[PDB]
Amino acid sequence: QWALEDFEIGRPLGKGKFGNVYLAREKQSKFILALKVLFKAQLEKAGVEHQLRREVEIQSHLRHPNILRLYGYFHDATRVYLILEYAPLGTVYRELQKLSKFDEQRTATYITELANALSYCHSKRVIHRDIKPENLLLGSAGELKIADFGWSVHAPSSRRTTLAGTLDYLPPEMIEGRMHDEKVDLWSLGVLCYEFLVGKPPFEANTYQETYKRISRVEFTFPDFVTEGARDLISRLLKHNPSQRPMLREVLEHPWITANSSKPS
Ligand SMILES: Nc1ncnc2c1ncn2[C@@H]1O[C@H](COP(=O)(O)OP(=O)(O)O)[C@@H](O)[C@H]1O
Ligand SMILES: Nc1ccc(Oc2c(Cl)cccc2Cl)nc1
Ligand SMILES: [Mg+2]
Ligand SMILES: [Mg+2]
Repeated sequence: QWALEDFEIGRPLGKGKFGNVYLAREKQSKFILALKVLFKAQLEKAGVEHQLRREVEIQSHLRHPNILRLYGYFHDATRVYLILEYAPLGTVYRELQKLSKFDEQRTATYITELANALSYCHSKRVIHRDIKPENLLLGSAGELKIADFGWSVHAPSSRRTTLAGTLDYLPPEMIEGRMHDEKVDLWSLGVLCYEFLVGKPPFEANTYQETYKRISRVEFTFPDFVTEGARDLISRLLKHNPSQRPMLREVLEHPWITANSSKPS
């Protein structure tokens, strides 16, 4: 069906490990979208073909206002192309770099939108496993959309692929290579809530080896300006034992969230 000839390519939107993402326009309809380009030789070398297939299959069948759409894919003997919904306001990562920290109202609102999206995912027993600011995109009204389903799966699970980059958002059961489930995304939700209010993630460190130590021991502390409501929520999410982490309805109904979020559930 689709081929490269059907599109006019424009400015680079971002880079990922394999991904190289461009603004693009389809010729007949003038429809604006994003084209995520992957090199076959790099996919083969890294052995991550199965991850790419999962990304396409999982993300294409989901339909939620806070989840980025994937429309289709094609390929041409050097490259694979994913056709994505274009997010015009960029990444949460970029916004955090601009502002250093978010206020309580911005944070609670982002957390509500995240929890909504994740509730829809978990209702299909889909877990994302790579929630972090570079994978959260902003639509035209400034609303948050989860993206980058390359690491997503169905639960329960072990891990089959090597851990590539940052440990900063992963829970203990994941970094210790044990069995995991839905609750991994709740831990990441706690890391995010902290990073939004403080400007850095709670277990950050100079080396892999010590970051590992701080995560498995759950060693984090709060600066003075973090209020009591935020501390209560974050402390509940960042529990070593997964089963003690709250349900998503409990997050969406937490008093600090309901007091500060400017969106409903
Ligand atoms: N649909 C999109 N709209 C706008 N920018 C995007 C879009 N998709 C990706 N980007 C930009 O490109 C980056 C990498 O895309 P991503 O799908 O996360 O690739 P990877 O799997 O390599 O991490 C994102 O962090 C973002 O900066
Ligand atoms: N269903 C599906 C979705 C994506 C996909 O990517 C490719 C392609 Cl086109 C070629 C080689 C390897 C991979 Cl992983 N192949 C099938
Ligand atoms: Mg990414
Ligand atoms: Mg990826």
